[PDB]
Amino acid sequence: VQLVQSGAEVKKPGASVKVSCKASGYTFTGYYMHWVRQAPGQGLEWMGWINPISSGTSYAQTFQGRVTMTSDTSITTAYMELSRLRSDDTAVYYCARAAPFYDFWSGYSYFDYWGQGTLVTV
Amino acid sequence: SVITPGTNTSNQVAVLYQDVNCTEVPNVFQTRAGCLIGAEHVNNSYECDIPIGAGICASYQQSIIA
Amino acid sequence: YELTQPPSVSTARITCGGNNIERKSVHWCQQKPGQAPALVVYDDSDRPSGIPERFSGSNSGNTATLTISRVEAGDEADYYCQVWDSGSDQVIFGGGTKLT
Amino acid sequence: VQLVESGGGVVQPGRSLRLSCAASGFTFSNYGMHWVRQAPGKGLEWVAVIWYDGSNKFYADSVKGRFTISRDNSKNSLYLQMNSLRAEDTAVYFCARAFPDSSSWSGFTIDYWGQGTLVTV
Amino acid sequence: QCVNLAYTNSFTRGVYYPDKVFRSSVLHSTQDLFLPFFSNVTWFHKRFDNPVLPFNDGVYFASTEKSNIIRGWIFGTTLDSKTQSLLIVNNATNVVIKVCEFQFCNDPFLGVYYHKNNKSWMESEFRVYSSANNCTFEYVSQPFLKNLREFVFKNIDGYFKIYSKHTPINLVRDLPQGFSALEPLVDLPIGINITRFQTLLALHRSYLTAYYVGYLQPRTFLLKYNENGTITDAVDCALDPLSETKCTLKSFTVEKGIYQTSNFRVQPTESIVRFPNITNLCPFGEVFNATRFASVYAWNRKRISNCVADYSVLYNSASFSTFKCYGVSPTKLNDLCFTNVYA
Amino acid sequence: ASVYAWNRKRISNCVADYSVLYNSASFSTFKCYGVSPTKLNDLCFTNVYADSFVIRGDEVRQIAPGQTGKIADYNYKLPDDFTGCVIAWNSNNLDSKVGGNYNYLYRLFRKSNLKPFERDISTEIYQAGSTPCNGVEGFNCYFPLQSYGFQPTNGVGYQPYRVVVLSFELLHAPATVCGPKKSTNLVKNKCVNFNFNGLTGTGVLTESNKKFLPFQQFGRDIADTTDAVRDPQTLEILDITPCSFGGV
Ligand SMILES: *[C@@H]1O[C@H](CO[C@@H]2O[C@@H](C)[C@@H](O)[C@@H](O)[C@@H]2O)[C@@H](O[C@@H]2O[C@H](CO)[C@@H](O[C@@H]3O[C@H](CO)[C@@H](O)[C@H](O)[C@@H]3O)[C@H](O)[C@H]2NC(C)=O)[C@H](O)[C@H]1NC(C)=O
Ligand SMILES: *[C@@H]1O[C@H](CO)[C@@H](O)[C@H](O)[C@H]1NC(C)=O
Ligand SMILES: *[C@@H]1O[C@H](CO)[C@@H](O)[C@H](O)[C@H]1NC(C)=O
Ligand SMILES: *[C@@H]1O[C@H](CO)[C@@H](O)[C@H](O)[C@H]1NC(C)=O
Ligand SMILES: *[C@@H]1O[C@H](CO)[C@@H](O)[C@H](O)[C@H]1NC(C)=O
Ligand SMILES: *[C@@H]1O[C@H](CO)[C@@H](O)[C@H](O)[C@H]1NC(C)=O
Ligand SMILES: *[C@@H]1O[C@H](CO)[C@@H](O)[C@H](O)[C@H]1NC(C)=O
Ligand SMILES: *[C@@H]1O[C@H](CO)[C@@H](O)[C@H](O)[C@H]1NC(C)=O
Ligand SMILES: *[C@@H]1O[C@H](CO)[C@@H](O)[C@H](O)[C@H]1NC(C)=O
Ligand SMILES: *[C@@H]1O[C@H](CO)[C@@H](O)[C@H](O)[C@H]1NC(C)=O
Ligand SMILES: *[C@@H]1O[C@H](CO)[C@@H](O)[C@H](O)[C@H]1NC(C)=O
Ligand SMILES: *[C@@H]1O[C@H](CO)[C@@H](O)[C@H](O)[C@H]1NC(C)=O
Repeated sequence: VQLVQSGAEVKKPGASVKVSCKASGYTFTGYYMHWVRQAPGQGLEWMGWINPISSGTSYAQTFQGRVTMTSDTSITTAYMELSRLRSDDTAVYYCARAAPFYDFWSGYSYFDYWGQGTLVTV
Repeated sequence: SVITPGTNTSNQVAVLYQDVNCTEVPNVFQTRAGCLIGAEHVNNSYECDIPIGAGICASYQQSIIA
Repeated sequence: YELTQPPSVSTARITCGGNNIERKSVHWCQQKPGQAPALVVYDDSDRPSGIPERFSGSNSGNTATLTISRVEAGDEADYYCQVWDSGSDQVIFGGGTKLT
Repeated sequence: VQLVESGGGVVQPGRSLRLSCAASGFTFSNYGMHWVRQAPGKGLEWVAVIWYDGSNKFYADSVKGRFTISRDNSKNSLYLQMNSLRAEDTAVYFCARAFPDSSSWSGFTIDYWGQGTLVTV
Repeated sequence: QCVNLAYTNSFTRGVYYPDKVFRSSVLHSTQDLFLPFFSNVTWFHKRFDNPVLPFNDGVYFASTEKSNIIRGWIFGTTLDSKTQSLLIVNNATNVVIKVCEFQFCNDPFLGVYYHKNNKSWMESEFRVYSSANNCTFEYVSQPFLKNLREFVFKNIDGYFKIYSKHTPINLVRDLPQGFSALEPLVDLPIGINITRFQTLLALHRSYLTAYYVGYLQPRTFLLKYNENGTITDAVDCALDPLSETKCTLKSFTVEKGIYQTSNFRVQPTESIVRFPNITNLCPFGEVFNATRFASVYAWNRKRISNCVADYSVLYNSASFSTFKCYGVSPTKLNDLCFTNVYA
Repeated sequence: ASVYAWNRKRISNCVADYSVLYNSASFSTFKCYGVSPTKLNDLCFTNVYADSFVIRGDEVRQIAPGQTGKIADYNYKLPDDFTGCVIAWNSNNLDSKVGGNYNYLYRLFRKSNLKPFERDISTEIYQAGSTPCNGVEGFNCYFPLQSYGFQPTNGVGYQPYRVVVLSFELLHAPATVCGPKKSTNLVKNKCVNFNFNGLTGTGVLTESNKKFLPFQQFGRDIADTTDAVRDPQTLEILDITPCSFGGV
């Protein structure tokens, strides 16, 4: 299982950033793709997830209304677009894999695979 | 069971609900054979025509009587 | 569906072409300068009351004609060809033919 | 049989205008009605027809979705509501009394025309 | 384009040849969808009213006219472009039967007029639908529309089956008495979902300036075939106790006597469910999500008792590759009680 | 098609040569139910349905009568009285792409099992718990479909297989699909074997005087056995009697 994210981005306040995450080594649609933010000197914050099979999403209240998650199964890639960027959106953004909610053994409760973080500076 | 004169005579019938109470089924005559509906019970005794049971017979006399 | 008729005609005969126009009823109205149009011929060759017997017409094949015999100076008007298009529920007008 | 148009005038593109026509001399409720427009220097172009009971409204392709034809039998009057007018809609608008077309189930030709009212956009 | 626009006795009508087998001089008992004898048939007719009716399990349709007003029918569900619908239309030379994603008008019809008032030349405006996309079936054959015209419409086993009969009658306000069997007209290999239908009428313009509908039911009929294999009579076995007797005796005549024809049985009106009033769930998860499993030679046995067992949680799980039940159905487990469960 | 949205092709009014399929080396599965694969060319059917879809190798066994599992239960169900043939072959060279083919879907969750030949292509969110989902997936609210994600490097059980199911319709109706079996001359007034459009038997054929209606293909006596047939080529009505016999 590999998760490969796009390179670092530098944006201005009010701009939007779209971070990609290319998945391989597993059935793409069999897992949820989560995004987790890590601001410098801070801990990990969950942003939301997308379910590639349905393109269904759920967002953390913190980012709801600013973050849009999409995916394209033909290239097994997930995307996270964070709009109206603020200076405090400077962070390393990770994509992470977790089981879907129908997983019997609660594999959805945790993130078993992470990509290399993508740094976005605002 | 359906009690009838031949269709060569009449299309009237009477129906016997065998060993059934006339209060359970739905000229209503309760006999030991069951509940006989559609036949008019009379006191006049005749030779047996169509046997019902327990001494009761029915005949076509027009309407079906017991 | 569209009608085709000449810009002007100098017995005057005004032609109105179309695709198998024979199957459609052709009606004609006359518009004098500064005035509203008025019905002259309907259902190919029938006239409404008030229209002189000079006005006649026909409808055959791919063309219809309004024929005006004994043409008068009072007939110097724009004559329009129209049909009902049952395929689109529209009234279709031609360009209009001016008499001189 | 007479028809009188009113409600014309001058408007700018994007704005609306309502026209009306008063009918008299005949039983309005027994006839369908047409609107026809004539741009300066051009021939007649059909706009819309409405059935005598107001149940069926048909429009020319060029006005469909913008213009609404309606009638009020109680007031013996015909209306045309023109929304989102464009420069191309400049024309004299006429109301007219419909006449049955023998080559169609419910088709119409035009019998009586009003004098018309000028609309400039 | 689209243009905006009582009960009678069925007697013994609505009987048709149930199959394509020749029989003669015989009484044959058959179970099929028939119009019940002496049933309530709805009678349909300035104003216009031509409503969409339910199809239910099948339809009996009849009309009496010399004006050929009834031209066809629409069958389907939504009767719009969302689903496949069946359109049957008859004209002077042919009948056209199509199945398409039709977008039907609220008041579909054929507008009849005389072409330029030529009474020897009739024409019609086809105003039934605005679109007919993605047609899956098309069939064209000979047209079948005082003169009483009867039809039976069945939608079953992948076929839309039409039966018909055309006879003269001496009444207008009702259906005739007597018996006449309808013969199969066409079996259409369509296989679509039909819940509603409506009649297509031919309307002269001057009309705006009747037919009967019954429903078929699963009934047992005794059909009498004559020497020429024609059905000449029938008994609706559930009509009354006499008809029941006739069917029991396989005869259209009954001798004087008493006959056992059926059984009387009071039916239950409620369902009473009484289970132990416990709420604690059975510890199945503790078996399935154990950190360690035993070796098969030394397998573990967990005894489960005195609890509520929801097996649909396990069965409806996507996480199991094998789920095989023996001596019991996996979908009936939640309705069963056991003295014990071993895991 | 995806197995959840399988395709149904209706076959009629034609000559069906099934030995071309059966004698092919290209199929891995060819299982017939209610009929022998070597007798198919001698049979006539009123209709033949060809249902086609893709499933993974391990699931091919579910395409049979009396089977259970996600495919048998939620996608493609065969009846226990199924008459027909299930034909499958490995399509790894067609239906698998590097990185995964996510075009082929199957239904993973459903409120109840499908009826035979029922086709469910809805995508309504599945309620696993007691709380209404309101169209929003999440905890105890699942998207009912899932992809196979076929890849060329998968083990055989996870490779795509193309499945064609031929259901044979045998109704008391005119047969429209018959094998390549050639016809012979019609012989009457003799004791012969016969086969009329799939209807076999032994007896003596004679001209009938029975008043068959245009739609009737054969007749039966009071014993409910065939005693007359309509010849499928001449439309002649023939009476059938048994060949003379008796006790000795
Ligand atoms: C191993 O499994 C047990 C049992 O859980 C049952 O089986 C699981 C596979 C799932 O199907 C569960 O949904 C099912 O109940 C787990 O213990 C149980 O965990 C659940 C989920 O957290 C608990 O339910 C919650 O209980 C709290 C009250 O404490 C409520 O407020 C919540 O709304 C919810 O109902 C359940 O009570 C708990 N039962 C017991 C006896 O502990 C166990 O955690 C699991 N272990 C692992 C590693 O997965
Ligand atoms: C039936 O009734 C007729 C008179 O209508 C009678 O002649 C005949 O003998 C009767 N047959 C039987 C079996 O009762
Ligand atoms: C029928 O039921 C009534 C009570 O409703 C009872 O009085 C009567 O004796 C019963 N008759 C028979 C024959 O059971
Ligand atoms: C039969 O006699 C009884 C008296 O025992 C009486 O009540 C009943 O009404 C009589 N029935 C008839 C038909 O006369
Ligand atoms: C028919 O009625 C509907 C609803 O009022 C209307 O939208 C539609 O335009 C009408 N059809 C015609 C031709 O006017
Ligand atoms: C249907 O007709 C029958 C037979 O005359 C009658 O009993 C019944 O009341 C009628 N139903 C309605 C709704 O009129
Ligand atoms: C037919 O369509 C209706 C919707 O109009 C639906 O409720 C019904 O379940 C469908 N029946 C079948 C067999 O598809
Ligand atoms: C009847 O329908 C068929 C098929 O659409 C067409 O070919 C035929 O010309 C039609 N006949 C008439 C009189 O419209
Ligand atoms: C009426 O139509 C028929 C058939 O096309 C034609 O032969 C006849 O000449 C027509 N008559 C008139 C007056 O148009
Ligand atoms: C007809 O089928 C095509 C696919 O073959 C589809 O794209 C189109 O939308 C369908 N037409 C309608 C009205 O849905
Ligand atoms: C049966 O057909 C014959 C002709 O062979 C005819 O004479 C007889 O009347 C028919 N039977 C009936 C009931 O019509
Ligand atoms: C073919 O069969 C048809 C009946 O289906 C028959 O009418 C036709 O004459 C036959 N042709 C030959 C060459 O046998």
